[PDB]
Amino acid sequence: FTMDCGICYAYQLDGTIPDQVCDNSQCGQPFHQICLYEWLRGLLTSRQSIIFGECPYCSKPITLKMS
Amino acid sequence: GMQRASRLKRELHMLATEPPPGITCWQDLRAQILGGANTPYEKGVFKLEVIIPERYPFEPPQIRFLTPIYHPNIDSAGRICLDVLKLPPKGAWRPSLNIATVLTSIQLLMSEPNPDDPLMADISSEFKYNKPAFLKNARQWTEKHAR
Ligand SMILES: [Cl-]
Ligand code: NA
Ligand SMILES: [Zn+2]
Ligand SMILES: [Zn+2]
Repeated sequence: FTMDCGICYAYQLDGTIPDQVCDNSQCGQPFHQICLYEWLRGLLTSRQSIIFGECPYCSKPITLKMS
Repeated sequence: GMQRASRLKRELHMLATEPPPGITCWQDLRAQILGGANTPYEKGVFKLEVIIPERYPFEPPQIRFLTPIYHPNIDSAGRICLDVLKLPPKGAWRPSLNIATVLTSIQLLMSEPNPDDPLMADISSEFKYNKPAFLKNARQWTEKHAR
């Protein structure tokens, strides 16, 4: 048992797994790097240095480090 | 577009195994919402068109009524005025939503019209100032086109 990405509903995507977990303890939704990035990049509230945006579930701050 | 497929793979299976009450959706996509009890659309069957865009789920589904319906937020062409059907900041779509929830939202919209977000100004005014007249018209519209 292991959990699907909260965005694409799949476990494996391009050989990656949903290892991007929401900071918020009241949420904790897992995401693929690819999926979370694809969603955040189009959001006006996002910032990039590493990328910051909102959890697509709880709307709380979320941090995504690309590799 | 691997994400579009994985979404549809799970959503279609779930829509087939445990769909929202009064709602069905099957492979473009076809959706059906049964008219709710204690609504003027009761005993009406409403067919819908559900187009899944290439960038789904990063973009909202495109849903229109195929069945004519008499409603303040739904035009004669089946177009639906609903925030979850549009991207931010103007809209409220996000990947946490899906086909089932959007359809449920449409089902809820049918039960509780939004007079503050009218697509049909005439129908919208009637809903506010002559509820019974609106209900009467919606009933007849349902009998004529939805069954
Ligand atoms: Cl699902
Ligand atoms: Na849409
Ligand atoms: Zn994913
Ligand atoms: Zn979250």
